[PDB]
Amino acid sequence: QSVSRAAITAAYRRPETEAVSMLLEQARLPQPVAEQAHKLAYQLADKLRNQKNASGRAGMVQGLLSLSSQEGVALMCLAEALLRIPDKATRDALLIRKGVDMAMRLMGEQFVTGETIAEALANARKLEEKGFRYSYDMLGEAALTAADAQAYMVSYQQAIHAIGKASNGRGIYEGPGISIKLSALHPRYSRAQYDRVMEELYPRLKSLTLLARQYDIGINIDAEESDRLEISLDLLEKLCFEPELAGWNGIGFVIQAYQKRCPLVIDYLIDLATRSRRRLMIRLVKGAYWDSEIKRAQMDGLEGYPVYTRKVYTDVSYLACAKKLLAVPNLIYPQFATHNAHTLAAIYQLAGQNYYPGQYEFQCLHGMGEPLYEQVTGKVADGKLNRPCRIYAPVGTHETLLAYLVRRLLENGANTSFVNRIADTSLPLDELVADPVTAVEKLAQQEGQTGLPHPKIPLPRD
Ligand SMILES: Cc1cc2nc3c(=O)[nH]c(=O)nc-3n(C[C@H](O)[C@H](O)[C@H](O)COP(=O)(O)OP(=O)(O)OC[C@H]3O[C@@H](n4cnc5c(N)ncnc54)[C@H](O)[C@@H]3O)c2cc1C
Repeated sequence: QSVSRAAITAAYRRPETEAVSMLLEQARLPQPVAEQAHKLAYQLADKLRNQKNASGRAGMVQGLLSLSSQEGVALMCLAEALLRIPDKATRDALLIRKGVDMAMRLMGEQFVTGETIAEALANARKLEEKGFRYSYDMLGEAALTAADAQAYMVSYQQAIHAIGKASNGRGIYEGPGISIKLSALHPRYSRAQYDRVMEELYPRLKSLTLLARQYDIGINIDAEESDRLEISLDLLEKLCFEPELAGWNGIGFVIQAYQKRCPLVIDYLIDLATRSRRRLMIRLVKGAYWDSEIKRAQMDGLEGYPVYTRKVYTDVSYLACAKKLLAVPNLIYPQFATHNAHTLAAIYQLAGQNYYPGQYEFQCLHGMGEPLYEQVTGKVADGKLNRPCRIYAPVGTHETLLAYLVRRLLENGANTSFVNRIADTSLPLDELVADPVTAVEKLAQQEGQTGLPHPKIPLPRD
């Protein structure tokens, strides 16, 4: 393997104390930057939470209470009835499968942009008028048969034609793009071998990428489970050297900060952009498959996890990786995917003075990020930050929704998730937007060393 490929492999399941200790001084915000990130994060999270005055209203409720909850309700029901007395004088003087299917569809609706690419493309004008951008995700993954993969191929091809016509020359930055999953383009990808992936999957990836280039829209390769990282790099490496793609910078690639390999993957990507003479569109995410990654490692009984076991470590990893990406704007267009107010504010500060549109963009999932990003994308005059956000827009029917929805349920329902915590009016804003580096050092001082694994998540062999 090349030097940078070797380093990736060696870091696969690096001990957490060692990986976190390494990332820490790379992720640490210089003092004035930390202060500004904190102030901005606090302000974003304050507006997000208290837009319709949720905390003030909760603090009138508690302030009334000397009664019980359900009691105070009884009173309000009465006070409401009294306020419906028109005249104040009078007032004063006085099966299992189908249950799961329905619940999925009902909870999943909010995360879906449209049933078909045409409906999706139509629902996007409203936010596009405001400076938002889109990346369309034709739902459907883990193709089991040759036929399934073929259908996904056809669906992607048709989406590119529709998106590309809608883009009408706006280009890879200002115009919409598409996101694809490699698992959709090859039967039984989860266990597919190198030779068959190259022989069958690659011609599909190349074909779609060339079509995306013809319309000049971005084409992003989503990141999936950790044991597919390697083959996805081999596929990316070959793609970047196609003569037909020379001089074109619309190839996009996701990297997952929850993996120990992430910074090493960045070193590889930097070298690849250099050798293949292009700017790569790189989406930095934390990661969508954490629960399954943990479970898989525990069943396979290997020496360690390929992901961090404490959420704060992933946050620290994201910040370190963000700095690495921002240091090479000639080689990488970073796309910072997050719904976390601190993370956003930190990136905003880390990106430095003198923003220009092609420096970087934020990204968010449809149904999750719009309220936060409504403070971000737009004009300074309107009280926004004037930073563009690209909305990830799932497209498809109920038959294609299950796996995506489950990942959204895990993301939204986890007590460690920012989106879950901000919805807790009890949890103070300062804790919500607490600096992850400082949080890691707190743990270290309490525990006896830096980057210990989650106490409840022993090594697979233990
Ligand atoms: C536009 C967009 C595209 C994305 N594309 C992909 C993709 O192609 N592939 C992919 O894997 N993910 C992808 N993601 C990420 C995933 O879908 C989540 O949205 C993202 O991880 C949430 O991060 P955060 O900064 O919003 O939230 P936060 O609440 O800040 O962070 C939550 C994340 O922390 C991580 N985490 C949770 N618990 C632990 C723990 N105990 N130990 C270590 N880490 C933990 C998980 O990654 C979790 O998602 C994408 C996200 C966005 C917004």
